[PDB]
Amino acid sequence: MDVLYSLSKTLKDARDKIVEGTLYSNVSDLIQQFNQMIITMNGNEFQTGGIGNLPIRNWNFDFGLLGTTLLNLDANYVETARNTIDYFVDFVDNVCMDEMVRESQRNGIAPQSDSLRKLSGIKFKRINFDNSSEYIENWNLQNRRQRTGFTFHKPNIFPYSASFTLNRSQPAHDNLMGTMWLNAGSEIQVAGFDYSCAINAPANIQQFEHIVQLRRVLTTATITLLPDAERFSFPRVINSADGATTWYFNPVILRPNNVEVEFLLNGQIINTYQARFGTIIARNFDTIRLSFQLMRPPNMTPAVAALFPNAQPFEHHATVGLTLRIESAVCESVLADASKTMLANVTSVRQEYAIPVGPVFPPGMNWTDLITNYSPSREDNLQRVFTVASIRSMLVK
Amino acid sequence: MDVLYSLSKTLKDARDKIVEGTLYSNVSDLIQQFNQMIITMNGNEFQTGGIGNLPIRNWNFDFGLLGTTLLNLDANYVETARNTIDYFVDFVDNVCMDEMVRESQRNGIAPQSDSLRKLSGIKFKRINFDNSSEYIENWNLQNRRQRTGFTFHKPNIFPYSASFTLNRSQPAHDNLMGTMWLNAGSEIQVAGFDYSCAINAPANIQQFEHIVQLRRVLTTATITLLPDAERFSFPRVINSADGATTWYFNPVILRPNNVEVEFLLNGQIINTYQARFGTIIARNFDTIRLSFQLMRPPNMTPAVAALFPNAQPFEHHATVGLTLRIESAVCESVLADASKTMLANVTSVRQEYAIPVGPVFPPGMNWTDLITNYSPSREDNLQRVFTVASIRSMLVK
Amino acid sequence: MDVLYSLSKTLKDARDKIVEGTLYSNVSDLIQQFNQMIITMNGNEFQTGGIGNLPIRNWNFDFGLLGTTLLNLDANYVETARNTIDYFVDFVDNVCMDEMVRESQRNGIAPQSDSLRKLSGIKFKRINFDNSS
Amino acid sequence: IINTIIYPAFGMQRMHYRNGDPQTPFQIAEQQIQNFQVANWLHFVNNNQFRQVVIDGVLNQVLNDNIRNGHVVNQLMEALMQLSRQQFPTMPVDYKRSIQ
Amino acid sequence: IINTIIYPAFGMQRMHYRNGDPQTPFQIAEQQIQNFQVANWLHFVNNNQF
Ligand SMILES: [Zn+2]
Repeated sequence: MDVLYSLSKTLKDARDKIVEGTLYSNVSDLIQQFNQMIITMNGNEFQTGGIGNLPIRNWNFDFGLLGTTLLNLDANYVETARNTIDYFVDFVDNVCMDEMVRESQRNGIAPQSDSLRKLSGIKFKRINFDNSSEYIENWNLQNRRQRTGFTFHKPNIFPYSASFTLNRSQPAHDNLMGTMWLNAGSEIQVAGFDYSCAINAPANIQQFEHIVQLRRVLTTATITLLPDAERFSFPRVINSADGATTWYFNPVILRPNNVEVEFLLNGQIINTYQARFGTIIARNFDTIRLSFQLMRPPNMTPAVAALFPNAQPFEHHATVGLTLRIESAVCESVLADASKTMLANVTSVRQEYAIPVGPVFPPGMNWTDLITNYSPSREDNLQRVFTVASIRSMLVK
Repeated sequence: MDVLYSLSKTLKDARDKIVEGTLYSNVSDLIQQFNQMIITMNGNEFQTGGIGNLPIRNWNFDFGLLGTTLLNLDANYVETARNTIDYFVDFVDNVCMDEMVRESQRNGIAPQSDSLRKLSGIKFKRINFDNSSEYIENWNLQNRRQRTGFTFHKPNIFPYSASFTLNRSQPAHDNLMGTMWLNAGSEIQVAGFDYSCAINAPANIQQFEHIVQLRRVLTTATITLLPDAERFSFPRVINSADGATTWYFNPVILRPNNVEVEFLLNGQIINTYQARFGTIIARNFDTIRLSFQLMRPPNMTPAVAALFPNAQPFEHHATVGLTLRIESAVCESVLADASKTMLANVTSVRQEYAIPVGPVFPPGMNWTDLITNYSPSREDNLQRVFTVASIRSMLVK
Repeated sequence: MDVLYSLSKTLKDARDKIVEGTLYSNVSDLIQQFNQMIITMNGNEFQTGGIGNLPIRNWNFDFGLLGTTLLNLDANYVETARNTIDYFVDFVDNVCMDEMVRESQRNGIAPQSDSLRKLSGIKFKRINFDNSS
Repeated sequence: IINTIIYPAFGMQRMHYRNGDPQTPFQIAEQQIQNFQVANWLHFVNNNQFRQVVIDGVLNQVLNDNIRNGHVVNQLMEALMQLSRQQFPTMPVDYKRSIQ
Repeated sequence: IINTIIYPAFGMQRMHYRNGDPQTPFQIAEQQIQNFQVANWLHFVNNNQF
């Protein structure tokens, strides 16, 4: 595997530092590494493809080495080189893709393809070099059984979930109390509604709570917390819990009272914030708990008083809400986020080549399904597959 | 300080470029640098920790050099090396953390910890090397007193502020005129409302204005400006200015008329945009001024006419708004943003080790409080502390 | 054009790897590249600006190379270097900006400015390197 | 030639070399060389087969030879040009000096 | 010099310095042993040119 990596940084730092003109002594250390490769390869035969709509192209090796003196590089030197690179590029592409589709229940963390299995061989190890690409960096640290870690802007930790829970309801759905929410990606919006505006509630206050359990722990999270859930601030006609009818939601928004956000880890409160809106830090957590209340306004101008009668019909529905967004965080497990193209690369290669659904990943590499049942096997396969996508993107975008 | 930096890039470019296989020649230049270190260190003695819940740890040095002999690298070579690296890693971590907690008013720029103060010593300067890490890059340029600069995605320049200003009000709060807004992070949403729909206003137009003063100048800002403030487009029950009662806001939205955004610098208009929605560039500014109007529709279909009577009660409240988001920008001062983990790293280390509140930073490194009173001392300490966090993240995430 | 690129990575990897205290050998491969430049340059003169409010400043080269006597970096070594870098920085800035304003319908994919058109010249190609940006 | 020359003074295969009895050390060396100049010599030398094909002045099969060679000569000029860039490292000094 | 004068009475001789032709022998002694005074000589001499 690590082998693979090199192959690229070799080519990149190659197709990059080898241009008409440059001074040799800038590539001396490089040139070498290169040749070393050609050698180890020559005399070997490979085969990629064979699955779904993936072509089966065959490869052989017989080059040599660059090495003739020259203070500076002459155009001619390049072209005779570029010609050799292009065969390796078109190669690796086919190598990546071939190992980027196969999945294995058992060792979904080990090499699969006939192409790569052959690389992990010892006789090829003589090619490793410069592992600084964030992903491989973490691939190693893990293989040695140590503490990994990645970086994500707007991580994708919440499987899509959009629903409600009626804590008080009746057939007519004319005096409901409960919560409705949308958990998706790195964001949570939740609203608590009480059609009665806590008219008969103790202390004229209705308590609400929303708990979200992450499938993986997030550390170092920078989070935006704002009052109100705009998504649930407008009139809606919603299906009843049993799907038999539809109810009407006509919200009027009040400020959430006694807001308390807790970021817990294994049941323990790691961070807690009381009514603090804006930017907050949650340093290590696997669960978020948002508690907030609707407090009936003790003093009301006529216009307000008119919205909240002592008796039904309740036509304006008191609603309080919160919005929480994880801007950035670190996770020990790979995840999709709003900036990295890994998930999209893997999903795209599989779609383009009509790769059949396998035993590990959900159909279409569906993110929600994947993160909902993020088993160890799916994670090991995802990491292998994400690391390969990152190796590929160093050369082919 | 710069010293510190090296220590890492040394290890990274180490735990990275040193592996079972590769040619000596690719690290020759590196190996050296490394050894050079061991030497300078050996003999010296250190001490980290001692504050709050932070453990106290002592470290000594007495290590062998590196075989500058071999051609290629054999597994055995690595393991005997990795064993030495791991002591430095576990070291630096403790070094960073120890200096990432102490603050200081007088000289909040220079080193604090017994650990680092000793490093700035001259006899260690024999270790600096490869300062391409964006942060250190700027740390230097600032010492030489020159033009710095960082890059940010959705920067965090606006302290949280959510409020309103009633320009026309009365006890019943049945015919108000004013603005309400939310400034937070990199976003501003502001709405201007006139319960009377400018019925008695000159030219049937009510003017609105929202001014936001940045605590630091932003240059090169890419900004999204859109009409409407969704956050203030729904029914609300709000507390009165004096907190004695609650008023009702029942908005109906009209397009903002004569929109003019000005990005000013020291009172001077640097950029001005008239009714231009979408993506706009503000190249250098310390203030944003949004001016917009509500113009009573001169022609109204019956349904519209019905919302705006000639006499009270005014039941549908005419509202116009704007939304402005700073996607990216450059600032000469460090700031929190939506992608970097610096603030979260510093805040997290302090929280984990129960570090007591100090004389410089607000309790909990609260961002809003920090940016609201972003004194020179807080900025110098923040930069020192952010630069250390970035040095640490090269090895420990 | 590619030429241009180098000029920078040269300076960056320079204003970065050249500091009070690093062992010579960590820049041996670098130092070279650098000098190579100075040479190719010295003698030729340039014109930047000459449009809108953009100032027309004249740049000239006739500098001396960089002494490679040193085992680490003595402070003195740096300062005598930084002084030379700063002239190139303030230069490139003016070079970039001058070619960052001109547009052309026909061939608006090639160099426009008198400054850059001169760089695409062959006698300069001798600089290009580390194209990883 | 191959061994006590080119390969090492040229720095390439410092693995000096090893033939059997089929395809020739002068030719195969090609596939594995990166200096065009050097590279043309190889194919031309390995392929210059005394064009065993002639029937002149009425039945005189006299295995002939390349116009090229003839007096296009260049072959020579190219044999030289390729030589003109074989001047470099590997072993003791009195070596390259003497050889080149 | 390297093998009979500096290593051999500077408790630095353990290997007695093995060299087998081409590359540069002063040079390599530079990046090997530590000592400043000794160390400056090396760079100044080695990279000294016209
Ligand atoms: Zn974003």
